[PDB]
Amino acid sequence: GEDATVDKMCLERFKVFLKQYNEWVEANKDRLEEDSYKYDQDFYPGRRIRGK
Amino acid sequence: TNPDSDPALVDYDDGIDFPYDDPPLVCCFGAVQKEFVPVVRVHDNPMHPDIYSQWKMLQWDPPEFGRAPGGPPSNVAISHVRLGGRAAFMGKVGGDDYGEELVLMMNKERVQTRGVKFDEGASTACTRVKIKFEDGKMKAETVKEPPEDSLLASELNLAVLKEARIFHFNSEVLTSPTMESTLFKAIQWSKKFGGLIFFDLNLPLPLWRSRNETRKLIKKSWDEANIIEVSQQELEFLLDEEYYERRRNYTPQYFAEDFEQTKNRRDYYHYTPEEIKPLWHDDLKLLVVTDGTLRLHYYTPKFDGVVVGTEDVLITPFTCDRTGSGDAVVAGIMRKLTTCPEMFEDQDVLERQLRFAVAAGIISQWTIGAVRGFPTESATQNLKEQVYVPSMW
Amino acid sequence: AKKEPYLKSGQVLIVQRDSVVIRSAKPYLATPGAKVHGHYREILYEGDT
Amino acid sequence: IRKRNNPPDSGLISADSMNPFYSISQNHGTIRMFLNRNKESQSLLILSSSNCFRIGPFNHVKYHLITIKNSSGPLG
Ligand SMILES: [Ca+2]
Ligand SMILES: [K+]
Repeated sequence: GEDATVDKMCLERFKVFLKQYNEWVEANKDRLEEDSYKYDQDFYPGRRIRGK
Repeated sequence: TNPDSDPALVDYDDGIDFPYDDPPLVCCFGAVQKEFVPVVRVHDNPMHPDIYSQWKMLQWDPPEFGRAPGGPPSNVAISHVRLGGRAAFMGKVGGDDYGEELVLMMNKERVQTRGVKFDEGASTACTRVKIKFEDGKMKAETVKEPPEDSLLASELNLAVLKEARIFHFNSEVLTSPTMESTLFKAIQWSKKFGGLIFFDLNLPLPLWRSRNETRKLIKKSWDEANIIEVSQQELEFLLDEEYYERRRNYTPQYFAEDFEQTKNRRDYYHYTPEEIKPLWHDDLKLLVVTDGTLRLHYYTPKFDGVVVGTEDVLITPFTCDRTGSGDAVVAGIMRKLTTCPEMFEDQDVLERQLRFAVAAGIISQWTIGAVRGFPTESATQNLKEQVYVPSMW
Repeated sequence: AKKEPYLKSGQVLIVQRDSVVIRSAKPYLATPGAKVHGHYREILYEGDT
Repeated sequence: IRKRNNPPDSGLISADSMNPFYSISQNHGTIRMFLNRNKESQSLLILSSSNCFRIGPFNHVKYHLITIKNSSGPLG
């Protein structure tokens, strides 16, 4: 219940990873998407979801 | 009575009071030549340089731009008369034997040459040029234009223009400053009397150099043409040559999006009217895109579509000749337009009458020479009924 | 259904939420007593009996 | 074998045209390969857009607190 909420959790090592992960995502969201178009002609299950 | 005057004051009048004889007259304006395919592009797999007997192999396996090549406006006039219509040719020829021969060629074809002027001090189909070595490359400059490219605006036959319900010209005249000025006067007169303007592009060799440059030259004549005929290569070149080539070369990586794509047939792509918007204008009553005699993509303000055709140059391998096929399909269009005014606003009858143009083009590919083997109306009508099921004719 | 066009002959290769991908197949009717040449899943080229 | 034993060490002076990398400066389809043990050699087929096609879309799938909405994702 209430004692089991997130605010009672440490998760700091995972939180630091999320901080690094979010920073990496912003700096590579566009870069990865362009590579998908450059290499994968047609979208297929298992490929990067691109476009709309 | 002044051809060079502005077509806004008193007409040429004269004593025409009785009704004109059917079918409606058609004016074909520009140079007069025999053969002389204008559309020239660079093609791969050339045959033997000297052994011309092998060159038939490129007639039944032609370059995609030369599938139904056009010609001079004289071919359209000659082919139109053999289809039953009446055509008058406007142009200038020299006083030499060739000018007499060319006029004799059109006279024997029942083409009204009353609009043909004679330049005594000129040599027919003869352009005097000066060779100059500029930047290490040999070039030439037109010192004196030929009589074909030397028709003054004061030499126009207003009697032809008033009667002519359709005015036909090519983009070859746009390569001559003299004829380009004369053309706009003739178009202005023709619009005054109510005739329709037909623009068969047939882009000559210089006009294939650049898309932007060509569209600027065509811009003025394109905007005043009620009917325009272009080939697939011409239309793609005007819009984007590389874009439509990439679509043809595109193959889905994993699977086809429909069963028909698996067959990997020839790409008979029908351009959407949105892709035609850059080239469309208010006065354009009809635009036809001809993939040879295979597809006739027609476009009207109200509707658009494609008419499926065929080609069988292989049925007579030794007498097949693509030359003049584009003239035959154009002449077939004008033959029916002058007789079926409902075509511009009835899609069903538009397809049926365009099949006549398809059949005319097919026959024109079965004989060596353009004017030598332009089909007769009965020959064209018979092929249309044989090729198509009776529901399509 | 009524609205959907007919399905070309083949085997259902991919099933998705809305669309289905079919691998083209050509059924040959065979009467009893005929002799099928080739084991199951054997590759046949054009013109092979 | 054993590239040491390559008289091709003198083969370049013969009719060879190997670049010294000091002055030198579509087709698709998946592999459909299976082992038919009667041949002792796997046979190959190519599945491409010329064999597999897509049937048009249709509706054939018929479905039978301090918290956020359920979302497909990792649990850890
Ligand atoms: Ca043409
Ligand atoms: K011909």
